[PDB]
Amino acid sequence: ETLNLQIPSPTFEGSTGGWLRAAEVEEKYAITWTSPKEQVFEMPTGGAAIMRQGENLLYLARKEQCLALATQVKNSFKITDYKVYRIFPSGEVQYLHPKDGVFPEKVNAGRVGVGNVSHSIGKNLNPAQIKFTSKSFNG
Amino acid sequence: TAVKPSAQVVWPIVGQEVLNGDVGGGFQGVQVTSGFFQIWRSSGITSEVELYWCALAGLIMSGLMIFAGWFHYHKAAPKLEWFQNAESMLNHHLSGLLGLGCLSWAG
Amino acid sequence: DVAGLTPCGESKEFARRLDGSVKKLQTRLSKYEAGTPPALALQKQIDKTKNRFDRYGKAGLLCGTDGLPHLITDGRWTHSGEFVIPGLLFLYVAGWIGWVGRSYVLFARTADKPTEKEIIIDVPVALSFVSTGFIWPFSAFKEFTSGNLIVPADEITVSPR
Amino acid sequence: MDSNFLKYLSTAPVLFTVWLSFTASFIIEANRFFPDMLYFPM
Amino acid sequence: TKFPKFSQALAQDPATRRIWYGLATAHDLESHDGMTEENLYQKIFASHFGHLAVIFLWTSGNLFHVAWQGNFEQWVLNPLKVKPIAHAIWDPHFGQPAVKAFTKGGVSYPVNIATSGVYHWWYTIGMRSNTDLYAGSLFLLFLAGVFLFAGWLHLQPKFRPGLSWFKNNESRLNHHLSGLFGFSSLAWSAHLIHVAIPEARGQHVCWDNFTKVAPHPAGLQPFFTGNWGAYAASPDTTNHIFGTSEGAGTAILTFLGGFHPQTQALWLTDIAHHHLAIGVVFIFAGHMYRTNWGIGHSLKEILDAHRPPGGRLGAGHKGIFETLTNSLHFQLGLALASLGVITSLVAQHMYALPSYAFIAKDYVTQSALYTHHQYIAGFLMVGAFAHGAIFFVRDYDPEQNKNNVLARILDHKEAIISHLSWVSLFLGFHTLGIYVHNDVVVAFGTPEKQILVEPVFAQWIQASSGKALYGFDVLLSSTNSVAANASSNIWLPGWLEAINSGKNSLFLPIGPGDFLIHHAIALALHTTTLILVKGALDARGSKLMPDKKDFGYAFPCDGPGRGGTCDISAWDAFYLSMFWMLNTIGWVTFYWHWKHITIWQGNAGQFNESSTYIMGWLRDYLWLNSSPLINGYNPFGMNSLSVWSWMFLFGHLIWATGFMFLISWRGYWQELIETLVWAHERTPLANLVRWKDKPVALSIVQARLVGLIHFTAGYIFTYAAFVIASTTGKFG
Amino acid sequence: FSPVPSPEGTKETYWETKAPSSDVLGIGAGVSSGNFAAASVFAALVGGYCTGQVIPLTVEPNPLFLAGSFLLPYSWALHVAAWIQKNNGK
Amino acid sequence: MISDTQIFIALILALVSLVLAIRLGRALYQ
Amino acid sequence: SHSVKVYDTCIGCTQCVRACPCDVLEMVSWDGCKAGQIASAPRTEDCIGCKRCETACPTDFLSVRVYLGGETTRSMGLAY
Ligand code: CLA
Ligand code: CLA
Ligand code: CLA
Ligand code: CLA
Ligand code: CLA
Ligand SMILES: CC1=CCCC(C)(C)[C@H]1/C=C/C(C)=C/C=C/C(C)=C/C=C/C=C(C)/C=C/C=C(C)/C=C/C1=C(C)CCCC1(C)C
Ligand SMILES: CC1=CCCC(C)(C)[C@H]1/C=C/C(C)=C/C=C/C(C)=C/C=C/C=C(C)/C=C/C=C(C)/C=C/C1=C(C)CCCC1(C)C
Ligand SMILES: CC1=C(C/C=C(\C)CCC[C@H](C)CCC[C@H](C)CCCC(C)C)C(=O)c2ccccc2C1=O
Repeated sequence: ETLNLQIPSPTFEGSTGGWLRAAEVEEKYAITWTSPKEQVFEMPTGGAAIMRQGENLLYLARKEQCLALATQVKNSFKITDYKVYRIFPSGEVQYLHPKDGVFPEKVNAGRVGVGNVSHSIGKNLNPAQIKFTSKSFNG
Repeated sequence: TAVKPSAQVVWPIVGQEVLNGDVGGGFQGVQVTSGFFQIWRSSGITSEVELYWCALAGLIMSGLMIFAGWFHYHKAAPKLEWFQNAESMLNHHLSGLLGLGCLSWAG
Repeated sequence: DVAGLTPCGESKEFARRLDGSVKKLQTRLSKYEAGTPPALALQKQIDKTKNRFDRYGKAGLLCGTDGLPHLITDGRWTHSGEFVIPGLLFLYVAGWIGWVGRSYVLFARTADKPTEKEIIIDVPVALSFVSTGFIWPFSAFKEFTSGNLIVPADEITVSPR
Repeated sequence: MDSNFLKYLSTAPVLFTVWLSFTASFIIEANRFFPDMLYFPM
Repeated sequence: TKFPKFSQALAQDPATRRIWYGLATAHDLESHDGMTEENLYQKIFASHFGHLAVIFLWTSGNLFHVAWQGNFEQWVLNPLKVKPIAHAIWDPHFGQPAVKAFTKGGVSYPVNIATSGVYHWWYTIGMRSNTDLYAGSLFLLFLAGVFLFAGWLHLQPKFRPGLSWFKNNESRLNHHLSGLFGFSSLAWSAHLIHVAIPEARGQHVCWDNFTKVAPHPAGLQPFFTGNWGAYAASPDTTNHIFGTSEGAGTAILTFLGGFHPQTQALWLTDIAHHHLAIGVVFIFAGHMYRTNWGIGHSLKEILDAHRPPGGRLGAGHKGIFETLTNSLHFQLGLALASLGVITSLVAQHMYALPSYAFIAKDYVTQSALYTHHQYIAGFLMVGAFAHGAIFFVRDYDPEQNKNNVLARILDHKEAIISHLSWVSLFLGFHTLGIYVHNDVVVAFGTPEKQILVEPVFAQWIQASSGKALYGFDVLLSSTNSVAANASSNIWLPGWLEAINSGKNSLFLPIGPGDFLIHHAIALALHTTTLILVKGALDARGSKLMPDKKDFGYAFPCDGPGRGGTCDISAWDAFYLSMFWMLNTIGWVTFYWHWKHITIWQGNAGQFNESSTYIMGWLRDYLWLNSSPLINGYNPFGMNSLSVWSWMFLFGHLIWATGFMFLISWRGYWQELIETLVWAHERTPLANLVRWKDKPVALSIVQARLVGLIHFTAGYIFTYAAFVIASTTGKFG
Repeated sequence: FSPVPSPEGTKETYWETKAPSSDVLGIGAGVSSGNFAAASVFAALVGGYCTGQVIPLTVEPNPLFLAGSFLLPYSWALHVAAWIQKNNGK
Repeated sequence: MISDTQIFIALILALVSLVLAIRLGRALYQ
Repeated sequence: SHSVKVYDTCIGCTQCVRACPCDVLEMVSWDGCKAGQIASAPRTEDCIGCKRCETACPTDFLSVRVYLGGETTRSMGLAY
């Protein structure tokens, strides 16, 4: 499961669009995927890179940058083998996506619903009713 | 040096004929600033008769271009390999368009 | 007269307006020979200017201290030709345009494609409607009293508040 | 006359351009023959 | 990480947005974390004492700087020739020509001439020397401290009032009507009778001699006899020289009407009798409400009983009592709407009926005072509608207001908003249409084809007050009328003298140019009302955001979906109406100033002919009067209008900089800032220095506020520079 | 949001009937409709008479005619109270 | 005219107001 | 962070979940709609507030509602 740090990185010549000091002091994101070919893709941060046949590994500053690449890698290269990690400067590597092995748009058992409100959106409480009260506006 | 060029005359409708100012030469009209008079004298026009022939020459060309746009879209449309001839187009637009354009105008 | 105004026919400032307007044209005419097209153009403008000033003086308009006509619009009948009658003429045309436009939008709702009738207008039917507008005050009031102009409040979409 | 060409002339921009040109045109003509009407003559 | 101590959501933002948003939310105590209703009213109570002290410190400084650096004593001797001094200038950026150019006022040092009118106000109410100007400054310094201490004291645990005190509507209304309004109007009547009127007649009356100097020779004996009319006997003669004993009367309470003939201001005895009468009326008003002794009205009972039996208002005002008491925004909106109307009455009645001696011959002061208070009025009027929008979003409960006047407003809000939309368009199409007609017709050499409507309705109102200029011969203008005969023994003779002299601004003559601008002002009042009413009535919800009340008052948008939702919040209608408020006060103050500068020259006919088309406003008002202002410095020198000439350009600069925040939006700027963040980290010797707060582009709402402030500030500085320098440069 | 206080003796005055309850009349809740109606006409006549006697106002107006002139608007409130009491059966 | 001693009286009383303004502001700040 | 809510009008079309650029949303099992599934917001700390989910939602008023709140490094979309 854990990120194998030794996975080779796509051939890239560098850009100014990569990550800055906040990645090495706050958090960094990584994406791995399997490629059947040695083909050119577009980096979210700049120009074009070449993914090596087999396993690739990137580091990006934002979670959205890893998923924007994942969207492109699945829409033009039909790679669905992508795993996104969060990396803290303490060395802790946090697996992110897909969170339970199944993509979010597919249902899975053992997923608990967060944020679900039992009524429709028009049935919320008026702000005056919950003024100087801790009660939440969602009923 | 005395007459002010004017090639636009307004109709008298709602008092707007005040725009036909005294531009000179026994004439009333809107003073024009596009520099056509200076072009025509540089061309050697020297009469209104020749300006009518230029006007017809523009109309005949105007009809021929709208025919060609219709013809080359509806009757005889070139293929993509025709448009993708950058060496040929540059050779003709340097030699033929710009080069024979200047040479003929020099003549 | 009304509101301390003077009838334009006896205003001295109106008289100087007419004279100054003609002196301005006559000095432009002083730079042209008699039968020229610029002379005829300016001689026709001096005739038009004098005619307008003559008509305004004899019309019952009231001039100010500035020698320009002023309009009285309080409702008095001696001055109804300045706002009330032009206004009555306007509202007849405006209600005509409104009645005719309303009649066509109701027709187009009963069409095979209602929104195609509004970008491609059925011109014979739309001309049938434009001719109907001449009796819009009677047609629209009967429409109102027969319960077909105003829709009740409970068939109209409103915001939640 | 072609029905598709008449359906083209019935399009909103053509009718809008024609009607308001016709409308503008009889205001222009009315002010040619009857100019300087500041008031309804009465 | 701790500046917004009242907001944990902002104090945990790692960006520069935390500093901006913490400053902009500081006074919105209702939104601060852990705010109870007890503490909300107690902080507002103390910060009202703190605001009061700021007003007293501002007033003491104006008194002190005039006593210290002014020429008040010289001005008092010769008030039409001396130009009043505000304060002195010490600016080390000045050249020696600038120091000489500002050394006017009869002094040896650079000074700023005053446009506030405080010299005319302090002279009229009694002040004569620098030493009582300074004594007044000392009293206000003391009062500011007393109210600073009172603010601190009522935050102490034993002196913090309860919510039951803060919501005693009947006791507060009784005291504010009879004591704060009424008794102090009576006390101001006392000041005029005992000090201002005697010193207008040469006799000094101060704390040293007031208890041994009778205001009237008879003296508090006619009052205790019912012989009250013995106090109107022998008013000031028309030969009276204000400040001296010559021509002076002995009356203290008169209803003469009109102006003192030499000061061109209202009689001081009319003003004292005004404040005595108003004070009595207000004290009686302050006995209306029941407090502790069983007489009076319950405010709740009056509101509940006013439901018309025909049912056209629904449940009427049932439940309005609780709605108004519990909502401070509802209270603020009523106060600001009411205050906004008054500061507009102040602007209108102070130019037509001036109370201060020799003011209205100070054309700069008269112009600045009008402009100042109409701009204050427009801000107050916007704020009332903004806080009415804040009320509906935050404080309005539809279930405690079932079928009220308030709920029934929201039930036909589309009827209200569409009828404002029609009346705005109705006014706009034809007001602009006539002006464009007039411009085109005048441009073609035919000004007699202009549409010139005589404003007969207003001229008839002028004639109803006695104006004998339009031959209407109605009411007061009519010689034998019941109206004219009734007032003949009191103010009619003095008022007819004042209104039928063409030497003041009482009911100024009007024509077609005044008709057209009033309908433009009507267009701008209905259009500003439209944006604000639409903001208030759509605040809770609309069809785009039916749940708009869940998001607050000020939120950027709901995103690009559903067609796009930029400027959808109720705050954004405040934002949009601010442009229309600035436009309307522009149209009002442009009209006031052009009509007055042409009259003050003796050339009222220049306004009469040129105001009916827009090129007359452009060339004969803006372009013609610009020349003294833009020549305040040039390559040939400078004069004392150099500061207004610089403020003029300064105002155009701030106004245009606001366009950058209003036209260009966030995404462009955030992407630039990311290239600047990169460059700093990559530049040697500079990446040794690090930001504590990550630099970010301003927020969507913040940029609207920043652009609005720059737009508004540029608007004010430009017009103030123009209205003051053009009037100063012309003196007419 | 917190209890809004009202003076002691506050009662409910909301009405949807033909006329309000006599409680809206305060201290005059027990006066008969005939007594308001006769007071209404009396206050109107005396108030109008006193008003009429001082229409050309002088620097010496009779203070009783001034005070008596306040009966005219007071009569308006009197006939409203007369209509309220008549429709409550008083 | 105003003496310098009179200006110094004003500076004393405005200083007293500055001290009271700080205390009111600290109370409002909590 | 931002607050993202799903109301019981969700028809389970999964479109919000597919449109989300930051994997905030996922599908959980349900029985209140024909699709047998409802949107869920388990990872709102990663919500940047783009409101692409709200655009994707086809119910008359949005079943998914984003409420912009406190800003963080994640929700401000800062790569620095
Ligand atoms: C000598 C050859 C020649 C000449 C003169 C031109 C001229 C032109 N081409 Mg080009 N073209 C050529 C060969 C040539 N083409 C070839 C070989 C190809 C294939 C690779 C193309 C492909 C091509 C494309 C794809 C396009 C053009 C376009 C144009 C027009 C450019 C706009 C402009 O300046 O017109 C204004 C200038 C003028 C002088 C107007 C002149 C009109 C006529 C046609 C010019 C020639 C008249 C005749 C030869 C002169 C007789 C002289 C006689 C009295 C003695 C211009 C008319 C563009 C265009 O506008 O399409 C219409 C365009 O999109 N051409
Ligand atoms: C003939 C059709 C028609 C009719 C009966 C109405 C009727 C009305 N509209 Mg208008 N409206 C129309 C077309 C029409 N509208 C169009 C085309 C637009 C787009 C510009 C608008 C924009 C509009 C606004 C913005 C407002 C109204 C308002 C109103 C109301 C008051 C009258 C008014 O302010 O007029 C104003 C009319 C206009 C501003 C534009 C009218 C433009 C032309 C002259 C009308 C269209 C002619 C049309 C092509 C007919 C062709 C018929 C043919 C096919 C047979 C009333 C409900 C107001 C309202 O709600 O107040 C209560 C309001 O604020 N309307
Ligand atoms: C007679 C007793 C009395 C008096 C004098 C006051 C006085 C005041 N109270 Mg009140 N208050 C009272 C009893 C009293 N209170 C009681 C009994 C209660 C409890 C039930 C309260 C509860 C209470 C609260 C809760 C608050 C006040 C506040 C205030 C201050 C209002 C702001 C201000 O300065 O407006 C001054 C207003 C006027 C002088 C009159 C308004 C004038 C109008 C707008 C127009 C005047 C035009 C005129 C021409 C002016 C010319 C100016 C000149 C330059 C020419 C004011 C000092 C507020 C405050 O600021 O706290 C410090 C506040 O928050 N009071
Ligand atoms: C000169 C500048 C200007 C002008 C003319 C307008 C005009 C208008 N604004 Mg806008 N506005 C402006 C600046 C301006 N605004 C600015 C700077 C702001 C701040 C962002 C706003 C913010 C604003 C808001 C928020 C609102 C308005 C509203 C209005 C309307 C109010 C006046 C009215 O109802 O009838 C006046 C009508 C007119 C002036 C229309 C003119 C008639 C035209 C020109 C006819 C000409 C036809 C011609 C043949 C076209 C030729 C085209 C050619 C290609 C052939 C009107 C459409 C309100 C509105 O729409 O309510 C209904 C409203 O809610 N405005
Ligand atoms: C909604 C439109 C509207 C609005 C907001 C105003 C607002 C104003 N007018 Mg204007 N006015 C209007 C329409 C309007 N007027 C029209 C249509 C006329 C007739 C030409 C006038 C004639 C007029 C005069 C003569 C004067 C004013 C003045 C004023 C000001 C003072 C109040 C007053 O007299 O009300 C006037 C209110 C009305 C006339 C009521 C109009 C209400 C209806 C719905 C408007 C439409 C009527 C319709 C078009 C006519 C019916 C058909 C008829 C031709 C048969 C104020 C700025 C006075 C002022 O201070 O100027 C300096 C002044 O002396 N107005
Ligand atoms: C905006 C704001 C924020 C928070 C809320 C708030 C509090 C309500 C509000 C208020 C703000 C307010 C009300 C701010 C008020 C600010 C004020 C009144 C500041 C006054 C400063 C005066 C000084 C420093 C004079 C000092 C004179 C001296 C030292 C002379 C001394 C001497 C001389 C020479 C001669 C005598 C002897 C000695 C002693 C030697
Ligand atoms: C948005 C919002 C949401 C809900 C809450 C909210 C805060 C309440 C609200 C805000 C609402 C706001 C901001 C409302 C603003 C409301 C305003 C500004 C109302 C202005 C009222 C003026 C009147 C009635 C003048 C009457 C003059 C008269 C009768 C003169 C008469 C005359 C006399 C005596 C003398 C001359 C002769 C004549 C002419 C005969
Ligand atoms: C120029 C511009 C910027 C860039 C401006 C930024 C990032 C602010 C930089 C301002 C500097 C750092 C401080 C300015 C100092 C002020 C003159 C004084 C403020 C301090 C007082 C309030 C106390 C935006 O971020 C933006 C965002 C959304 C729409 C429009 C715009 C926009 O137009």
